[PDB]
Amino acid sequence: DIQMTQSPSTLSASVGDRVTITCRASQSISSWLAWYQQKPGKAPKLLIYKASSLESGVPSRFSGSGSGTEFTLTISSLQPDDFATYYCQQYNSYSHTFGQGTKLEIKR
Amino acid sequence: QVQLVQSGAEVKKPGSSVKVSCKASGGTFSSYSFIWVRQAPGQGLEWMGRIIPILGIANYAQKFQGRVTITADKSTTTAYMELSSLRSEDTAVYYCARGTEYGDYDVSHDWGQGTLVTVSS
Amino acid sequence: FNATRFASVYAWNRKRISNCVADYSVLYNLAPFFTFKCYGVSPTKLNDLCFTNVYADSFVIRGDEVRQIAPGQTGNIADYNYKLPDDFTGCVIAWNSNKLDSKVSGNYNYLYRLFRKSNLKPFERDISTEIYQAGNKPCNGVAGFNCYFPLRSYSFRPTYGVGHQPYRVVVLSFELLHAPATVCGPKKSTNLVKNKCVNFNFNGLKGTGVLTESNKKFLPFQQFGRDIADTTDAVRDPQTL
Amino acid sequence: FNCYFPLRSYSFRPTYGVGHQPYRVVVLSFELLHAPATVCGPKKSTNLV
Amino acid sequence: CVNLTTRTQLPPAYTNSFTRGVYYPDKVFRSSVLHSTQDLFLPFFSNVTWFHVIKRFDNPVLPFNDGVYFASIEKSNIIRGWIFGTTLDSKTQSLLIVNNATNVVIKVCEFQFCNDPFLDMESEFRVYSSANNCTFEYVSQPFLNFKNLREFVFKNIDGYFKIYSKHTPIDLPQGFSALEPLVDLPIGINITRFQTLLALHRSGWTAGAAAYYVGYLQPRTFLLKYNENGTITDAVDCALDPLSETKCTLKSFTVEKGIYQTSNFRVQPTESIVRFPN
Ligand SMILES: *[C@@H]1O[C@H](CO)[C@@H](O)[C@H](O)[C@H]1NC(C)=O
Ligand SMILES: *[C@@H]1O[C@H](CO)[C@@H](O)[C@H](O)[C@H]1NC(C)=O
Ligand SMILES: *[C@@H]1O[C@H](CO)[C@@H](O)[C@H](O)[C@H]1NC(C)=O
Ligand SMILES: *[C@@H]1O[C@H](CO)[C@@H](O)[C@H](O)[C@H]1NC(C)=O
Repeated sequence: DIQMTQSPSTLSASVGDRVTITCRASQSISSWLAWYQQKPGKAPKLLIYKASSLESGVPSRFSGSGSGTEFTLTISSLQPDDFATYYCQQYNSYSHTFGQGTKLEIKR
Repeated sequence: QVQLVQSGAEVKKPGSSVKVSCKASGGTFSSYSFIWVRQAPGQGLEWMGRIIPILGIANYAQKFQGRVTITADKSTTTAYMELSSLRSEDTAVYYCARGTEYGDYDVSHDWGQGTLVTVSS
Repeated sequence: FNATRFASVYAWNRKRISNCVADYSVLYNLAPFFTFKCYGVSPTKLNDLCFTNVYADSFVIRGDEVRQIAPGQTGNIADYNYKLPDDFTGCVIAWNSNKLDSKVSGNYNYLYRLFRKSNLKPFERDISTEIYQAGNKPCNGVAGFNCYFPLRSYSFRPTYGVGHQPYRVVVLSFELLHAPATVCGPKKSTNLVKNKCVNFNFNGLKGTGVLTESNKKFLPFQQFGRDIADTTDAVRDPQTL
Repeated sequence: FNCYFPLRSYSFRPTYGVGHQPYRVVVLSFELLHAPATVCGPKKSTNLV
Repeated sequence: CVNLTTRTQLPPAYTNSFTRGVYYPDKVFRSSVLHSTQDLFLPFFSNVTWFHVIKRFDNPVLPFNDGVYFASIEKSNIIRGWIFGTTLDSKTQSLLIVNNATNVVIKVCEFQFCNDPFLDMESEFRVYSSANNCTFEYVSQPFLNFKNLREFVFKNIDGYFKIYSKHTPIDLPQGFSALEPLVDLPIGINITRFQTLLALHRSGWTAGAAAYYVGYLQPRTFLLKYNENGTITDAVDCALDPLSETKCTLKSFTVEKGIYQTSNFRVQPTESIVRFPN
């Protein structure tokens, strides 16, 4: 099995800010990885598949960049609807693992 | 485009098996594949199984042999999972997700609302 | 050529190309060793003549089957998925893409038709998925005996040999019609020189002479200048006006 | 990059089409001139009249 | 699509072309040279058809022939564009030119044109219902007491569409004016008919006073006099009058006293017959 983790576990961001989330696997998984956003209480929606492709309807502001064993998702201009839980999933080889869950919050 | 509807929340004793349904409506059904993914309250995501009914390939998680089986019905255009040997730690919500041939099977383009399955005494 | 995913061989894409300038030399940088078979036209002289439209068809096939994409070829992909006309002109470019279209578990998103009632007329698409009744008993849509699902999947894996690894194939088709040609390649250029007897070319105009600064004032659309004796004496530089 | 080997191979196969099957070519070049012809075709000599 | 039945049927008017309809044949610059060229032109002092718009609603479908000379006396931009095609339906390819307040749109698709297409602030474009196969698009700068006299020449030669244009401030005025090249397009289709496009100011809608004229071109030989600045200043038709033919033959605008040989005449055959054995 591929054991994979994302950094940081919790990140505090603000509206209009540019932030990044990194996601690294144990070994090479080629470019098979997908990203998902989860508002607490509802089902996740996919944003990026193949670590580069932008889904139809997903805003183009979200950016994915990665080759293998390291991937990054970057937000240039953040909006209050971007505070959610971000999840990676690799689909190279069977037993598809997931991410821990990164929470994006405002500064109190 | 495609609406995904799951079953309701179910409460059952751990000594039994649970069957959960998932209906997808929209477009051609023969080009779709179904994955079942878990969501526990105290931690994140874990995938169990992926099914391609038109090509008939089943692939379950390494820690789920002999406990869950997922099948698809063409006439009703639905998917079903049956899980046996319910354990106390197996109380959580289930999401039925769908992948498309145009794109990738492993990725899940659409997601269901989920079913809260709980076990206790 | 750099798209993330190509369509399946049976449902092969069709792309039209017109009103553009193409530099095919870059196509030599795809792979260290790759097939570049061209029919009816020399590859090194594709930057000189030009056509009215270009047709691009891209998909992915098993490696050892690559020889089936040619005029007059026979087999399974040749007659059930993609057939080329015998009187075909253009090029076919196939290169290995094992690093991009291989899954350790195994890719299943690439499908090819296996059973068909008849052969395929060249440049024809068949996306039908209705069950094939091999025998005489009408199964009416069940994959039992003598009833097989026509589409099968290439279980691509990186551990496979070179004879079964996926290969990306792109076919370019050219043709000539009465409509004016528009898809022509680059024409290059050279720095200007003045006050010296030189041989020059200006937009297909040959000549020999001395270029000097001109006091004549052309109209905005005027290109050439002719004297009393009906000879060229004034020219306009295409790059800098 | 941008450094190509200039020689390629004619991967001839019996299953190719007519347009790619090998063809043997022999070019005969002459230099017809008033110099003493050392190569002459089959003809017959005749007595001098 | 909206059907209009408020038309007032009147016969088309006719007027005299005078000496209008001369354009630069090519890209070559010449100064102080009298040059004779054979090409498609509009004959001098010929019939030219006249249409009014005011409740005059004149939108007939005119034949294209080998070329069209289109003149318009107007102010405040009533005319908006043109339509070209063979069947004016999605069965065959169709060409659309429009010039709204934003910019100029050139498009080539299988349009399903409305029976009475037009424009109706004006943002109501009832011109077509669908565009299935689009093969060419182009966008460029806008072309724009009656104060506007707008002149256009449309030609279709071996797959190329040539449009020449001219704009002047002021029946047809008496004068001479060379038409400059404007647009060349590699459309590569067949055109046998065309239709004009107007804009209606909603008030329902009121059409202002405007007029336009349509003439047809055919091949002939002209003599053109370039000034020292390369601008055509005068032209002579070589097939209008015997004096004109003499001027063309001598390649000068003035002929001295005498007798000159111009050409020869021969009566043409009237009909044809055939005789073959039993
Ligand atoms: C052509 O390119 C040169 C340099 O790139 C530039 O200086 C010049 O303005 C250009 N002219 C046109 C007509 O594009
Ligand atoms: C224009 O046409 C009318 C009738 O159609 C004719 O009487 C008139 O002579 C024509 N114009 C000229 C200049 O011949
Ligand atoms: C228009 O031209 C095409 C070829 O350019 C020809 O096939 C067609 O018959 C023409 N249409 C008419 C009405 O003559
Ligand atoms: C030609 O142009 C010059 C200056 O550009 C001007 O002085 C002269 O009057 C022009 N000639 C004519 C006939 O307009």
